[PDB]
Amino acid sequence: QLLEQSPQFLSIQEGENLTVYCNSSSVFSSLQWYRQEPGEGPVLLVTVVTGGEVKKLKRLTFQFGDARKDSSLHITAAQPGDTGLYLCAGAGSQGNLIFGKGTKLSVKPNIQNPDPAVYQLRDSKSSDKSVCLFTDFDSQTNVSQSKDSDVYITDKCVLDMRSMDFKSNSAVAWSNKSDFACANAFNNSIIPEDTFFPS
Amino acid sequence: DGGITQSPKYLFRKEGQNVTLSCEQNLNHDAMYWYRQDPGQGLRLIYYSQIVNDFQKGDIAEGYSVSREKKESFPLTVTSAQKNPTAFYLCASSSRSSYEQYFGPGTRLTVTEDLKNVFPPEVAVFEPSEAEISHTQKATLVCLATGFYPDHVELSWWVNGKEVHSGVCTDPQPLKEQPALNDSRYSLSSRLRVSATFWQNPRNHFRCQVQFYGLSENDEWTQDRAKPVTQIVSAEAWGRA
Amino acid sequence: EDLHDKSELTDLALANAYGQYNHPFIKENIKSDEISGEKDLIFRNQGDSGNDLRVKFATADLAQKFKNKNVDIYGASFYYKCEKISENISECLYGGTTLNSEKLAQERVIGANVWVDGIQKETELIRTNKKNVTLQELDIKIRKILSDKYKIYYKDSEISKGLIEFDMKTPRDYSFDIYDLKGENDYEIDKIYEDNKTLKSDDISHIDVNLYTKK
Ligand code: NA
Repeated sequence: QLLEQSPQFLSIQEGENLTVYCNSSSVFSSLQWYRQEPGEGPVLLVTVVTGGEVKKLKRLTFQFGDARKDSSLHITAAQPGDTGLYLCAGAGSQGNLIFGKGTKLSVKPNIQNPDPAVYQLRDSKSSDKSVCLFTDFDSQTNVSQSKDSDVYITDKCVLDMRSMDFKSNSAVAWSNKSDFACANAFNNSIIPEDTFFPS
Repeated sequence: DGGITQSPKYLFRKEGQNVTLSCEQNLNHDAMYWYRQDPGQGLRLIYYSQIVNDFQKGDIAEGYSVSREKKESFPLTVTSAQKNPTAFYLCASSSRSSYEQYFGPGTRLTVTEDLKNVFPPEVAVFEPSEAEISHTQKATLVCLATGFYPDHVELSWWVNGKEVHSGVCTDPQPLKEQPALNDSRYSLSSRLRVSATFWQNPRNHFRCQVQFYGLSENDEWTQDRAKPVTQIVSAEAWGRA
Repeated sequence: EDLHDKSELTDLALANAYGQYNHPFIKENIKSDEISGEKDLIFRNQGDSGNDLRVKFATADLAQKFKNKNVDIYGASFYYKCEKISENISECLYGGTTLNSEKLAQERVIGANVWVDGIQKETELIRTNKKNVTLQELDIKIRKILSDKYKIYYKDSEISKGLIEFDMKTPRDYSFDIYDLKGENDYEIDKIYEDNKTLKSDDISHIDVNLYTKK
């Protein structure tokens, strides 16, 4: 008994629509969708119980196939908070649920006024020791990891400065490699040509 | 109305030591389920129980055992015989078997062969760049938690004695310092962004705090370095005008 | 006589029967002043989740009889092949329609004797506060009990044959072979109820259910 989900991974821009799909060769009396955040419990979104059922919960639209063999989840006007693992699950034959492997959704925030830059920050203590912060890039920029296992690079992270209505991306890189510098830290990435490298 | 819970959030054990996970439910459900979730394979069903005092094997039952004395609980025991016990453990219940399931919050279990592989986090706070300030009139601090194991940490920012959330992003995922090692140690970064003028006040105090979950009294240490027990590691910075 | 066997049904027909008898549409005190295609009554935004509800009847007469009345609905609802009326999603059922005013103070209780393989089991009970009740409502209520307790619409349960008989005080009795589905889809399965067959609730003596394993 098998439940296939596509796409397995989806990255899209805030504001776009998307459709995720769950299908089987098996018939199901019911089908559930869940949304899970990393290291947390999956949250039940819907149960559909009748072939051809359509259910709408705000921006989410769920549909059970006419032959009870598939379902889809359609999100309109995607928001960054929609980011998560979307799992479909079907009523199994032995008092169980049959789970798809999920669609891992990432919704990228619109950045209004990007100002990409790489800055150096120094330790409070050492210091001596430092990090490089690639920051203020728009969401068209991806941050790649290094093939050098002594160079550490985090993924991009969006912070939200509430009182200023201001969102920014950033990623941090660091290394003990002596010849590691802010100028070359983000060499694995395709960064904007007009990226500010100070002094 | 009611819910379903699990405890505790994190569990650490030496290889070969049996442990039991708790799952409790006052939803009036008959059926309860145990899953593990591993990055390549999503949710895999360990054991389940359609009704009180009845249980049966999931797809990966080897090395696990359960019991169902009571309607409201379904404890999962992980035995020495398991082999890859390290995983995220999820329990769920449904009104009746095969109906829609409601999940507990999950439990992280890490098991290692050698207690010597356990390290607390090293924490440092890096100060905002003068170039950033002048270019943007904003100021980003970065906190780095390095060389920890197990990957069971919780990071928080405190400004003037209270925890902030605005202008904070923490990596959803800790970074493996050696992707090839099995007992590889971990790192985690976080950012706190404030206006230039708020950073430029020497009255403002900034603290990054990492709650680490490591060894308990039960576990004994003879190694030369300090005992890596459950502990809070902090680093600090004051504003600069 | 020869009853139909569960093994004759496709997995779909079976899931569909499960779905129909577990999720009926139930609603009291609604009214339609709109006829679609001679036979159907339309209740806009009255269905589940604010869907449009189309109630299908066997004849113009039936549709006309309930046009503009305060009705109660209890019927098997489906989606596939439910003809839309507007742009909204349409939800369908056949029959299931009685007058809202015709009520009793307390629920009438109807006993349903059950046998499995000729062995008497626990007597079940179904209830209604309607002076006049559709046969469909009582049938759904019985089948819901049999689904819950005996798993009649689960493929791998041991029940293979079943007959529900309404032992009437009046001279005509009624019965349902639970595996004699008229097709595999909802719109086919539920069409047996399009006559809107309605009984005086006190005219029923009791219900006899006989189920059989194979084996
Ligand atoms: Na229905």
